[PDB]
Amino acid sequence: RTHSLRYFRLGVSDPIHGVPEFISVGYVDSHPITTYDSVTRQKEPRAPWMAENLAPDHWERYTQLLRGWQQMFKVELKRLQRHYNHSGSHTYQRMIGCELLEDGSTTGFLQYAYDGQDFLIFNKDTLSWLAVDNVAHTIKQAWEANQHELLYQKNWLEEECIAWLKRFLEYGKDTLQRTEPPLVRVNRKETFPGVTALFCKAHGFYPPEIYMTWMKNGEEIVQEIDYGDILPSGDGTYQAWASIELLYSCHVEHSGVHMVLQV
Amino acid sequence: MIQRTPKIQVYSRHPAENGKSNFLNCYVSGFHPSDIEVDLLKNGERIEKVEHSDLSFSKDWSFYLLYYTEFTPTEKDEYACRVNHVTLSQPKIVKWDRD
Amino acid sequence: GQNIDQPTEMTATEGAIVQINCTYQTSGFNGLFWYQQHAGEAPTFLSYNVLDGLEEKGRFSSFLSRSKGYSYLLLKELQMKDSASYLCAVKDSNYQLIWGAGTKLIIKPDIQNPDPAVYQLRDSVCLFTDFDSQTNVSQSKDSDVYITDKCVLDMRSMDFKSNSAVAWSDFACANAFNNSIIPEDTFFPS
Amino acid sequence: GVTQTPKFQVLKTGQSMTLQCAQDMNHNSMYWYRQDPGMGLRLIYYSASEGTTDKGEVPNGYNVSRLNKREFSLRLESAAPSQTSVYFCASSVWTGEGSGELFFGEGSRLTVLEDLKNVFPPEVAVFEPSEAEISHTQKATLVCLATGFYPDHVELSWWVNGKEVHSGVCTDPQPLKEQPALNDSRYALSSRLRVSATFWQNPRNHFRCQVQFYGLSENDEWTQDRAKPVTQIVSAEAWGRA
Repeated sequence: RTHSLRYFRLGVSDPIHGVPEFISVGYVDSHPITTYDSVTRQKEPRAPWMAENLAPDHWERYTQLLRGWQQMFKVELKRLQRHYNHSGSHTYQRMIGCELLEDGSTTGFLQYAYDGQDFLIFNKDTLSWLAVDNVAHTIKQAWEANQHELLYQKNWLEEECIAWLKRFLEYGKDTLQRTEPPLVRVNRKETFPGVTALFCKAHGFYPPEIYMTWMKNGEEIVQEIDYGDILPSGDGTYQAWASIELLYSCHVEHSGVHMVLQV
Repeated sequence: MIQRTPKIQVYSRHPAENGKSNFLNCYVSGFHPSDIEVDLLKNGERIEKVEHSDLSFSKDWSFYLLYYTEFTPTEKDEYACRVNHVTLSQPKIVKWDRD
Repeated sequence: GQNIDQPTEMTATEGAIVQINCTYQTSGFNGLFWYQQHAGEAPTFLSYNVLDGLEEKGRFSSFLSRSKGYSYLLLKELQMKDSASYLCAVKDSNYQLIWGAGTKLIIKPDIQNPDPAVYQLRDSVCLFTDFDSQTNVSQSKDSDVYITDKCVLDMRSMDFKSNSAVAWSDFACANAFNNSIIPEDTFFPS
Repeated sequence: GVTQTPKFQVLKTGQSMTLQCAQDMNHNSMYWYRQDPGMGLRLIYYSASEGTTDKGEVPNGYNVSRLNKREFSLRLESAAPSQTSVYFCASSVWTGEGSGELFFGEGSRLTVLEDLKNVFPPEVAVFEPSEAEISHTQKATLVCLATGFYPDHVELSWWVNGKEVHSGVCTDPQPLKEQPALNDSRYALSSRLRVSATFWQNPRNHFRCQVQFYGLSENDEWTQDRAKPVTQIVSAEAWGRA
């Protein structure tokens, strides 16, 4: 199955009474694994399989690094705000991570956003940064002048990140590698006079990745299909739906199992 | 700067049945910036025993959160999710459509 | 990580080439550094490698093989000024540096015209000088007899280099360097 | 880039000491290392940025203060002989997360002793070139000896007609032990200055071997009969001979 590891860094300038000036959170797939903020000033586990498998020196070491990265983010956001002639509260975001695909091939990404919009995107294949505007271009030139740092980031995304992900996947295998098949049903109802709505609803499934579609006489629909978001049910499982207006069948694919519900 | 108002979805953990214990969820997502206020309401009044996830990060730079409470739905009790964010002039009360 | 290994010492000839190896066994890899440290001085950055290949900076090149877990620092056209310790350091998974114990590099000068001799100097001291760089100077067995290691001096203007070892303390210049395999044709004045 | 003090220090066991380190490179991370023979640099304490510090591998007997972004001081609360070492302060642009190298201070040599009674300045003596060497090679080697000193805190330099020379000079990189079996052996250091027979034959030419010794400070207590073995210069000289 496809898995991913990613670490986010969020900086907010001039924050309100309760908003932290810096937050860092780690994820393995959709699961939070780590947290840090400018209020606690401590890196902490956010999954019991993280807490149990990483010794206290891991949290002590990363607490120090994150205190440093928080300071660096404060300065970077001051510099960015000066480049744009911005005042007031602005945000800076970083996302680094990797994916280990089902076929054994990998992906890696390192991106920055300013005020929640794409700002700088690293291309680990040409060792270059893609800049959205002249301000991002100024930063891009400085980063691109440091060849060793580009090579280090490529090595991190391609080797270290994947090794961390495989380690974490083993720690939380009972959660991340389990499968809870969906409970699926088709509901029929006359809505507006002469308009019959068909809802194919799924719930209780894990992983959240599901494929749902409506077919007509075995062939794909050309009519409008409405899709529900894949939502957390709060118990570790997910729910989703697909609807059409009316031989119809709902097709559901989840973790290598296909299901058909003929109306 | 582009600000994004929260998407607010109110739904039960399991398919709802009056008289049967369940969980009421309020998923608040796709918002930017991060400061947000979320409350769950029973007949317009704030529920005290409410669980919530930590602020979470999407790859599109927006944020998301899940608020939930154990509840037993009935034909008379009306539930809602009340959310405040910088994009809203007033808090938005989003009613549960009763599944 | 856990271990970084590099040789304690290496000796090579002036004008030749030397390769200093560094092997590492770590829990993660985020780069390998080489530092030069002249005797009694601070270490100074020489090179960094994190992906496979060889990078060159003047007469110095640094190689890395991530799969074999090793690096080498290669110095070409060796000069006397290259006599120093070379330190290998690896950054582990938690971005912490693990330091090798260092390699002391000794350069044997090219002695154009050897004239091995043991002289006596007055304020007494015994001076073994002008011998070829293949000669090794051993320490003394006697308690109150002191023998220094070989020293290379360079008379810049005259483009001349010479090896020497000083001995001091009954004591005679004739038997001062007896515990060492000295050239058979060493000039002993009277 | 990195300014470290002091270059040398003698301490008595139980004495307190503060090592200073400052950098004006706007670096974030600062480190204190100790360097001991036969082992790699060992981290004592470090500071990932302004506002935080943490233990390295060998923190016992030390503490640190990250006073501001520029300064990181290392303190020995109660000096112990085992803390006899070479101390290096270092800094990096960002945290350990990255490819950035370290910038090192010049190093601080600390010697911790139970008592200051074995501290001695060197006796310096110049040995004039052998007549045999002048007739055999047409070269003249002057030999200098700094002997009986303790601790090994010396810098030897040659001075010809009041000016310092580097050409034709070789000084032993490490002093040898005068009593190899004793734990507090005193030291000896030799150096050679080789000149042309004509330079040595000129009586106007003056050769001076200078040895700077780093010993006790003005504050240190001294009640012994012999002169206080303070930081001092000891020299021996020779004039050219026909």
